Amino acid sequence: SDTVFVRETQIPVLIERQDNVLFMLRLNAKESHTLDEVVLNFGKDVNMSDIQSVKLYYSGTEARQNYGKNFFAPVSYISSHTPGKTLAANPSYSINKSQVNNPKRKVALKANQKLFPGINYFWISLQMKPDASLLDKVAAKIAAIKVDNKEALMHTVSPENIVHRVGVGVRHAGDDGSASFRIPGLVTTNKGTLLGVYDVRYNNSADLQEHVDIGLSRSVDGGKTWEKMRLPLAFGETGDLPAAQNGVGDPSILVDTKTNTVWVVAAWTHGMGNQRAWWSSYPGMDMNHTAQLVLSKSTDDGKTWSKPINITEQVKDPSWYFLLQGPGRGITMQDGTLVFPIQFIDSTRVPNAGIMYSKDRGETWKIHNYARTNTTEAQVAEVEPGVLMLNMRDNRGGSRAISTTKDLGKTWTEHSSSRKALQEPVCMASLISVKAKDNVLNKDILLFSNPNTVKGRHHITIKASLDGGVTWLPEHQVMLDEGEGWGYSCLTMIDKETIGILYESSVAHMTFQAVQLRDIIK
Amino acid sequence: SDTVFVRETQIPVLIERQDNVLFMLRLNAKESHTLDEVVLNFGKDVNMSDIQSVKLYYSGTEARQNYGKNFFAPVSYISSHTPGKTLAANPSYSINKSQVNNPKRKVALKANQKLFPGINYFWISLQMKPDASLLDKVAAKIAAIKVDNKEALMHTVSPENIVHRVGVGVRHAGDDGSASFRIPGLVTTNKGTLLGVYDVRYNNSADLQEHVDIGLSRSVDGGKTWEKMRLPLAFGETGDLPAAQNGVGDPSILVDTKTNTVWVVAAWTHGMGNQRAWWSSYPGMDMNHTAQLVLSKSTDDGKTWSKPINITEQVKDPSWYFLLQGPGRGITMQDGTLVFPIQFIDSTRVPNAGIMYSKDRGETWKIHNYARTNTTEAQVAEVEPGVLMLNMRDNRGGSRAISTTKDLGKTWTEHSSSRKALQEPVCMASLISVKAKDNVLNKDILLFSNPNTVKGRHHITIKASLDGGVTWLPEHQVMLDEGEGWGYSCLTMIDKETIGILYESSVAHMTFQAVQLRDIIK
Ligand SMILES: CC(=O)N[C@H]1[C@H]([C@H](O)[C@H](O)CO)OC(C(=O)O)=C[C@@H]1O
Ligand SMILES: CC(=O)N[C@H]1[C@H]([C@H](O)[C@H](O)CO)OC(C(=O)O)=C[C@@H]1O
Repeated sequence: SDTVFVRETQIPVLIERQDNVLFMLRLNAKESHTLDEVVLNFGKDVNMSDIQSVKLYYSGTEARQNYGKNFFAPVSYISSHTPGKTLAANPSYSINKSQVNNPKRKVALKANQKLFPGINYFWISLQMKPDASLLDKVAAKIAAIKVDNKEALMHTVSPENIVHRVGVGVRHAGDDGSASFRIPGLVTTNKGTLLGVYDVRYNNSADLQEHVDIGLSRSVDGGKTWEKMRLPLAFGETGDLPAAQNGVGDPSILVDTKTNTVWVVAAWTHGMGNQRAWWSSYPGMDMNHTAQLVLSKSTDDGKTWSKPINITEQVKDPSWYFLLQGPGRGITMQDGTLVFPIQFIDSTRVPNAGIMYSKDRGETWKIHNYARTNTTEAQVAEVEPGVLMLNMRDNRGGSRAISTTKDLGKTWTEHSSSRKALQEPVCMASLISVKAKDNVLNKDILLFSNPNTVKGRHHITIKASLDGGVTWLPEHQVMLDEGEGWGYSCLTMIDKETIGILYESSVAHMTFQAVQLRDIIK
Repeated sequence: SDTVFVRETQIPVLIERQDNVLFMLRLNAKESHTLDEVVLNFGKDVNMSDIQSVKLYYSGTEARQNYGKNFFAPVSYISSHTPGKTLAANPSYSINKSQVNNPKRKVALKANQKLFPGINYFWISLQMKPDASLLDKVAAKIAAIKVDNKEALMHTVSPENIVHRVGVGVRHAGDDGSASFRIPGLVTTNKGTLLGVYDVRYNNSADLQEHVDIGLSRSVDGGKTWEKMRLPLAFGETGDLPAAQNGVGDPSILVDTKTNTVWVVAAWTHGMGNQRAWWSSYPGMDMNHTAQLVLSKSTDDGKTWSKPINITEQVKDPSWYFLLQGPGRGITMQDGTLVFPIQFIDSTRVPNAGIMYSKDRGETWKIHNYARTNTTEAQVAEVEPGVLMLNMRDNRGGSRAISTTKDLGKTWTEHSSSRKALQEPVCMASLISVKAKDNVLNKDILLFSNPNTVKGRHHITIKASLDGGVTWLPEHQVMLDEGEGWGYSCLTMIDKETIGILYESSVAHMTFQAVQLRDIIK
């Protein structure tokens, strides 16, 4: 007898999407002729008034050579890549067989779908209310599938008690005329305002050099709604060159907690043809030879931004090929010191991570020594007062490097977790420190986010450490996105009990989610 | 002292484009500081009334690691790929420094461009009037370049007496909601109407299987203007599957010269997931196992098209994995037999080209034997009465295979030109015969078009033979497109003195050009 296999997804449910893949179904119809209906029950705690519709789609069959590979779909159903067409299921891949608007907890979805004599794919789509709260959690179970007027056998390969979390697609492919958005940074101001920054990569998703601005989305309601995109840094046709030879990218953002002034640092690349700035920036100091380190500041909680402030000459060794920030965010130290992670390719063309700091509220910056050779993107957190922990993307592969410094980068001490505790596929990763005074657990905690793999950028995960980054217990981890994406992410605390994350996801170029601190540390 | 190097282009000038690349300029400014102007002189026989404007663009500099590679641009200036943005220069890559509308034969284009200390790229854009004639030829020279208020040294690397030809983008990326268009076929009806067919590849440029229709563009004025796109073959959700599991593609079109009935044959692939039909079609006969060979016919000069006629059972051996037409066009023999090239993957998984014919005006069809093993796409021409010449894509690489048959494909003879006379990069190629009475030279001629290379799909060229394909003299050739593209093309005779070609070019997915026969046979 035939069996319907079910795979529940673990990806963000975007509130503004018209479709979100909730379940996939595979039926090899050796004897079945017609699928009549699917019955769904949402969990008892689901807020049904926040759900707009539930839909059953049929997506056809599979290539015969792929029978037996345990696939649950023939193709990706909802594009996150096609400009202007990432909110709804592609109708050429998926036929809407059933839809229920304003559903009850129990949903019957009538298909009456004639089955291909072979593999058949179906899937269930969840659409939220535009009004839905960011803390919504959705659970559901397929109760019954009727085939040829009989109850069909079912087998679920996905784990029990999946928690489906919602999110906001802050930026989608095509938005505001830009092909792509990448490289998130995220902070919370002293006024609780959320500020998320990113590359606006207009022509395609290529790294610098290209037509790239720094964009910024501002939320005054905890990430539920976002003001129209701002452009803190954009160089257009500066210095008489085309805009695509004036990109500025890889932003890092920090809040000066002593004054609430907000700083964005980025790498402005001038010239370099259409080639990658990693290989096209050279020794020197002016815009014709090397990438420029530029700042923009806001003294009004992120609403308006200064013209660019060039600090290259403060901190760049002329012998370096390329000095730029570590993308993501910076910090204010307890003693008021401002710190941005940085990275420089030295005279031998080897990259090294470190930090840059200001003791005068951002007027002047300085770099001492690198933390570790052959490392690039890094994030820094004050794990204990006066102790900066730098967590680094390591070109050796497979795991983050971690070191600490108590003299602002003069000397570095390798940490026990280094090259062991936090696996990576060589990719940006976020690290923040939350102090006992500032969170609902009255405990010092470290939060880290990245693709929890050694190969490929998928299974984006937030991990928590309770012993200052010595131990990252699998118990204290939340897996937000099992799909593939570009992998970058940046964390902040929305408030004393809620984590905010802005990251490159499988469902939107810039995806924002709120995760209760108690969900990850129960 | 500095030299400005000039490379004149050899690509079609699209009449509906706002920009076309005419000249590229490179100036390594070791001494120079400002480029003041470029003076252009159109040839004496150019019709200036058909020229809407000329423009001088600055496109910046080059990555230092690319100096000395003789590049003349940092990037492609005008996309033929980006949906909805293939008609005008990408503004982020090129700054419009000056423009002259309704120019005189001699034109000064100012720049006053401050030069980058290094490589500097400029280019000249040519924009035609929308009502320009397809037969327009544009010749031009750069008479002077002023740098620092002195005449600069010039060196032209491209040949003298380049003839720039206009054309029409019948189909552009994004038109009518389709991401791409591929695989041209072209015929001229008994009433002088031009009919061009192609894949409409809605989602992206992938081969079958995918969401693909056969589209058709019809022109009653020699290809100057084209009627709204028709869809002779489209299967949507046939057989209860999604449209993307019902693509129909690789069209071939022929005119029955005895009646003017027009026939289009294509391959309808049903099911197969989202995989390539080349690997997903299997032995068998019905739509759930193997690609279907389908026809549509028109008895009103291409204005309306019949429902599909499935002829698979007439001609397919069940043991073949895949039987399909050879894309492009077919023919009517002098004796009234209709002939479509075909190709089949046999039970040993090797493709073989051949021909399919009808002796009863297309009601029934037959296939005898393949002409050559490990061959795929082919085109057929009646070189003399009763002698069919099959010109074939050969997987061995490097050159077309050519064989002939006098018994409609029961037996075949390798031709002297085979695997020698016509190089190819393994790609579709067009072949037609124009009989003495039907052209102004009063001689039987063969016309051939393909990428005139052994590697890469570029330098699309029409070649003429005056001796039944025994020799293809280099002087009887016109190179239409030096740029890179998907490479396919199809020829027809617009009238007794004019060749028409529809092909995948570097400037438009479907590009139509008209070439006077005397241009190719002087
Ligand atoms: C200036 C620059 O190139 N930044 C890129 C960075 C860099 O290339 C790499 O870290 C060097 O190893 O990597 C990637 C990435 O998605 O992997 C995105 C960043 O934009
Ligand atoms: C049915 C199919 O796949 N046709 C494709 C054809 C085929 O794959 C190849 O000829 C086999 O070798 O090649 C290509 C090509 O641009 O080279 C496009 C055609 O759509």
